[PDB]
Amino acid sequence: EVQLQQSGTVLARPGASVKMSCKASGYSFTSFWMHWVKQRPGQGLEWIGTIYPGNSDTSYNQKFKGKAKLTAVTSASTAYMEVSSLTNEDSAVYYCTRRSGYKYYALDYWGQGTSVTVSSAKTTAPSVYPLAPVCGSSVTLGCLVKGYFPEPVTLTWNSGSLSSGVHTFPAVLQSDLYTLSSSVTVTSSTWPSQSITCNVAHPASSTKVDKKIEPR
Amino acid sequence: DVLMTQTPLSLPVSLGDQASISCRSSQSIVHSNGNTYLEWYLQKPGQSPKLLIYKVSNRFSGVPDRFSGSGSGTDFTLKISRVEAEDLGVYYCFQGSLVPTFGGGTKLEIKRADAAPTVSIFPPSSEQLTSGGASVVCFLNNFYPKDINVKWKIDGSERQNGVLNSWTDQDSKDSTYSMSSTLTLTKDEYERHNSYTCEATHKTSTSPIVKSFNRN
DNA sequence: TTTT
Ligand code: NI
Repeated sequence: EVQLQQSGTVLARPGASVKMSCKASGYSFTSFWMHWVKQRPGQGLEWIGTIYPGNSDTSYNQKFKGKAKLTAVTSASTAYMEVSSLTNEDSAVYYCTRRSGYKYYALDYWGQGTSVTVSSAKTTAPSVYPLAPVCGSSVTLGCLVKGYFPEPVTLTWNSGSLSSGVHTFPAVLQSDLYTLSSSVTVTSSTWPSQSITCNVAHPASSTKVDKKIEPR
Repeated sequence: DVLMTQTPLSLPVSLGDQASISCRSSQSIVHSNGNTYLEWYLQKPGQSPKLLIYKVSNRFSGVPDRFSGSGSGTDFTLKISRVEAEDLGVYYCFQGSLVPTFGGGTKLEIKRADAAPTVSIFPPSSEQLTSGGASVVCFLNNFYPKDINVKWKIDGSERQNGVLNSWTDQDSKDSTYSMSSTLTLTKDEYERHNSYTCEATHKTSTSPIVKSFNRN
């Protein structure tokens, strides 16, 4: 049973360096080429380079030469990759994957990936603002979670009682800070008759806010 | 250098239908030893890429016989005889020799009937205005196809600066898409104007779908 | 045979 255990999520600052690991198990680590793949958020897969643990031979994508550095501690059966001069374009999920020898001659085993986030922003708690209809047997309500860092936040409606008709839109970076929104659609005999509350939790700032949606 | 072109970029099909994705190298990728090292990978969201086909037409162990690959020299193809729900994700062709290079990927999604968006506009919250901010939010829910354009108008004049959009992935139940468009201004700027308009242009409508409000 |  071949496994490639990668290191955890990393939060880094611009210009810094990040050294990530990939522990290989279940096979002769030295006998196979270890490949590294990059995937910027929402983009495709890019090949960075490879290393042959046995003799430490490395090959790089011209683009990542003098940017990424592949090494290995054959003793620890672990491969490492260090990305220096970190910029916003270095934020991505990086995978390590083994290239099989006989039979398949392909990348048969992959790691789970290491998400790296390069930002100079400091932990900032979110501003949760209730979105009520303008002053139709259905009413659409919303909740705006603006200006936080880092991901993630968890947004629920009525503590999770309201699961149907909800659309939580993925967060977006608006100048180093994230913004997220969510909409819930209920019948007109539910609101404002009954109470509808938006719950937001931002772990990194130990924040837990509840926002009741009140009519205008 | 070898360029790998994948077509189509997006591929909507009903479950049960056949699927065929194409991959083209800018030049022959045949190795000197005579073997073509072309592979196909499937990446389900939030998951690592998994090996499907190796050496142009060979199926990796455990891959369903629905999957078959072919092609020669410059043009390669992955055919799926009957699309299952478990086949949805992004497909990448990979060139495993010389300089390993991935293709841009083809996203396999579900085809459904057209659906016009339900637009909802929301004025800035009192809590947000109290802090000198003014975010006008517009939700465009449950539409299909995913192609849509949103134009913001202030007092009739179009506004491009300050807009932030976000799209959800294809709805897991009804296969529709939703998006959020937020227009951020300052309380001052917001108060210097009266009418706010969010209009959408979608194929399910000859005229634009509009939602406006007068802050007075 | 792959990592030329
Ligand atoms: Ni070229």
